[PDB]
Amino acid sequence: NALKADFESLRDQLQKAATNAKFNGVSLADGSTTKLSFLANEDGSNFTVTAQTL
Amino acid sequence: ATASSLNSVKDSLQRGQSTIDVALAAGDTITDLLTKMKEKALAASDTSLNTASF
Repeated sequence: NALKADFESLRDQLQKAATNAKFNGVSLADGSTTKLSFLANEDGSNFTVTAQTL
Repeated sequence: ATASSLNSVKDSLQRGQSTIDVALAAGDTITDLLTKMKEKALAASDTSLNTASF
């Protein structure tokens, strides 16, 4: 029972660490968006990277 | 009489020089403002900005 309660506790802290991963309102691990397309060139070309949900 | 009349033609050509000079003096500002507008729209095209910076 103690190991089980510890397992639930670490699962809760893992969920909190996933929720708190964001920089200035955007995140690549929380899963808030499928991708973020960063700028690549002056013509509006985009350097996309798909978000990796955690 | 023709040689005396030519002075008004010289005056008109010089007035036109001054007019295109003023037009270029404002066109420099227009090109700088267009470059800043392209700067803003280009930075705004990125999807990683939060709603406030956008």
